[PDB]
Amino acid sequence: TLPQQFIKKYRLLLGEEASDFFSALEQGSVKKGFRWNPLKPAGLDMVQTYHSEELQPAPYSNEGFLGTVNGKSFLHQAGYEYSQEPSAMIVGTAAAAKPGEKVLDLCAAPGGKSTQLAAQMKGKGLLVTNEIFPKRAKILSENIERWGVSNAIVTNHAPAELVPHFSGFFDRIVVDAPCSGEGMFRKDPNAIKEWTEESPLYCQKRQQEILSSAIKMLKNKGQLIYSTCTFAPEENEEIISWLVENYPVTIEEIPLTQSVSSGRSEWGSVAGLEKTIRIWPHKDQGEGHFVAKLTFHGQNQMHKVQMTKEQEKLWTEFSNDFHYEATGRLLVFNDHLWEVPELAPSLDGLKVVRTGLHLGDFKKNRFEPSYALALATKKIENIPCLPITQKEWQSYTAGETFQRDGNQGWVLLVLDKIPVGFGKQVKGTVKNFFPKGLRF
Repeated sequence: TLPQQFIKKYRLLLGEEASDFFSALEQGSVKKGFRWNPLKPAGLDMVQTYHSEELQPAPYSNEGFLGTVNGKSFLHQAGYEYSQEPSAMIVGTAAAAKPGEKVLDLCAAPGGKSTQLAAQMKGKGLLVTNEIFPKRAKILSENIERWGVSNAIVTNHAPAELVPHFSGFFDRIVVDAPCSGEGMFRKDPNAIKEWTEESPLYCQKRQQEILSSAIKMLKNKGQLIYSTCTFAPEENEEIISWLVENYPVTIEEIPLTQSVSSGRSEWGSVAGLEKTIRIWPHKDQGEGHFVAKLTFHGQNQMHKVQMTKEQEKLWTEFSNDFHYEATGRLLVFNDHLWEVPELAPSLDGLKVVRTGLHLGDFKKNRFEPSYALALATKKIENIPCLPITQKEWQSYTAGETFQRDGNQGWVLLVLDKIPVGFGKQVKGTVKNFFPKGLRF
């Protein structure tokens, strides 16, 4: 059930190719995928074992598989899998963030791309992940934590609000722009309902506004990755032309093994458009995406909290017998202990949902380690562990205590090789610290 105006537009744009395109749109299958997590202990091995050693690789990411995720099992709970549609993975792959970079994901929910960036960065550098909707930012924040990311600041702002804080700051910025959503037709039937003939141009103007803020946050020779889940020239090639015409930016190659369709020079007004990437449902794998990588050559304008004495004592105790040592700065807000990357600027004046690695909470004469810390553990040989069975995993995620002889205190619960959270072994029974908001 395509919109008549859409059918006419793309009949003219595509010519005879249009038939295969509509036929893909109306009869084809929505592609499903997920990624394993190189940040995790034995990430891939654990997926091969408890998901499948048969599953087929996804076309557009080194860590992608075709298939669906059991949202209620342990590989998902512990962040060993992130479900993401196959063509969407192209964006994070194009971005190729590097360990140690300052990286911005400007329109970030649900967290598909931030999560591939973080995998790329291997806990080095600084990932700021911004979402404009407070509700979605919460979701984004919870996925970052699940995924075990320790170097992220999760932000809740409109692009422009960030500029004063991050002018000329980033090595790399990913803008997965709100767009007309013609690549979401198969997947979300509401997307068809909401589409009008004026959507592409309406979205084009918003894209320009978002990007005019983004470009200010780029370092000299910083890279901008722009993407969209729509087919419209108005939001793709015309946006890239506009960028090239109004800014000192160069269109760059996006190396890939998987062959793909390309941007069309006749849909833009500048050279190099063929270096941009198109994913067509009738032609390539996945739902539909546009991606472009550019280099910026300008030079942008660049213009309590300490732990209590007792909190110092408390944390040092824990960090000692648990054998974890902090790398970033230790700050407290609301008795929440955070470890913040050194790269973070001052966050005063920012709406920050997540400030680096949440280490734990201070309470009545005590420090309690966090779910986040459990799920960011990489080195299991080094800390007190209590191996559990899947049945015990069931009880644990239900919020129930289980029994284990001993009195070892704070322990990382580990399923095979998967850290699933903290328990506290007190007199033969493991007490439950699976976050209440997550129990089944």
